[PDB]
Amino acid sequence: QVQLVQSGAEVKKPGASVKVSCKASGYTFTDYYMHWVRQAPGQGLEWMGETNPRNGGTTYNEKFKGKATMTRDTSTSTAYMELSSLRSEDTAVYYCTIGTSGWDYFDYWGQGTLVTVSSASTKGPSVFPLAPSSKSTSGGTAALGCLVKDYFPEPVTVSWNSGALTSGVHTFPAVLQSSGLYSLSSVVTVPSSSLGTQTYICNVNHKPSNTKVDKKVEPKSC
Amino acid sequence: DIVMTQTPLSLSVTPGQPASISCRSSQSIVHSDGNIYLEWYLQKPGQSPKLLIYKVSYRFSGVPDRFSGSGSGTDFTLKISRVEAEDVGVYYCFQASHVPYTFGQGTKLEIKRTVAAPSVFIFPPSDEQLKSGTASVVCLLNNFYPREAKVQWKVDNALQSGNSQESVTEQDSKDSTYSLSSTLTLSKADYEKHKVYACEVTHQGLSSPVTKSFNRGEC
Ligand SMILES: Cn1c(CNc2ccc(C(=N)N)cc2)nc2cc(C(=O)N(CCC(=O)O)c3ccccn3)ccc21
Repeated sequence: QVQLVQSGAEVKKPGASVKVSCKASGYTFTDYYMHWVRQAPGQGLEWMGETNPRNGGTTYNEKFKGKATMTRDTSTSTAYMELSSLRSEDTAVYYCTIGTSGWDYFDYWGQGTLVTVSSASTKGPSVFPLAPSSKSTSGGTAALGCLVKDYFPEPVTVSWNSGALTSGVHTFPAVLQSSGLYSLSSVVTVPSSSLGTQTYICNVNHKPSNTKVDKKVEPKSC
Repeated sequence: DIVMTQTPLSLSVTPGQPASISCRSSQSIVHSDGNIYLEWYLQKPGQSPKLLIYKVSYRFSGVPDRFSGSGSGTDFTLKISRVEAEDVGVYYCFQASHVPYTFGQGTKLEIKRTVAAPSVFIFPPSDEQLKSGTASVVCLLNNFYPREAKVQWKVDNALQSGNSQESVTEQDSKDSTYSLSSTLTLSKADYEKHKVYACEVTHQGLSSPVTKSFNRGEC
């Protein structure tokens, strides 16, 4: 039952600080060192450092000394990584990871936290239905979805029926609009036969604006 | 710092065929304890990396029999005996023999499956978005192969330019296909200037282009 659950996506202005967390469960927290890994487009995956949970002892990758500060709270089984003097270049996905077999491997990883550094205004998304109609059928199959428009920054996550519907779901990578806002669609194919008995709800989450939107996609009579 | 160099940058393999990726360390990677901590990870888009191989040749619990690792000195290799659809993603080698621990730049494995024509779907703007003063029309191309596809917007039979955006998915881990959305965005005023909204799709899988269309407002 080993799990590493990281804090949500964040958007910060340049010069500010951010403290990302990693809640560990299903094992004795003090048994394994906690590691932090950065994934930025271009620089790729980089190991940032390791924290000894017993004493809080830290070994940093020299590149991240001063920029990153690693700490832990053994009582809450939580590891923290604080980034200071944020700049545009600090925009990346940060992962926490452990190895449960000495120093042989990283077998468990957190889901990652996207930290975006920007002076632009945070904007929650507008969520529109992509209703199934005679125009969105393909021999017994109906396509439907949600259009998630005009948000900033990334990421938005989309689930269907509170995570109960995952088969045939395609949540497209976001596009950058000329306005500087993002847009994406999440679609799903289902049987056209049961549009009258099944309910399809997309759950759009936009953690940087603290927004959660549930949109029921109703079949269209066209 | 140890530099890990991967070759090739990209690989496209037919299911059932072998795959081989190389990893070169800038210097030797023997830990103070005498072991070589060389690992291989597979990362799928939007997911965390998943452990495959550790200490050069040891396969991790639950990892399929088809994966194997080999090497010594400064040259290491990951091998997949028979590639499967679930193997898509980016493979990274990693050394944890010398601080700072370092990753390779990644090798992208793409699956060379059979041709699959897209299923085409079209969505007029919602009544809620129209009320706001904007109209987005979405054309969906679902579960096709190869990735190359041409989508053209036609408004009252006139070819459109400069008002659409498209996004393509990653290759699916189960069926090795792609999906593509093409969104045509107009102000409510511009959308009301024309009646027929069409998206024309060209793909290797189709004998002739497929057009999906609708008449605005008329439902
Ligand atoms: C540097 N370091 C790491 C880094 N982890 C790591 C994981 C994976 C990888 C990798 N991906 N190759 C690379 C590095 N793990 C360590 C475990 C010990 C250790 O022996 N114990 C057990 C002590 C007892 O109970 O006797 C221990 C456990 C918790 C706190 C303190 N000490 C000492 C030193 C260690």
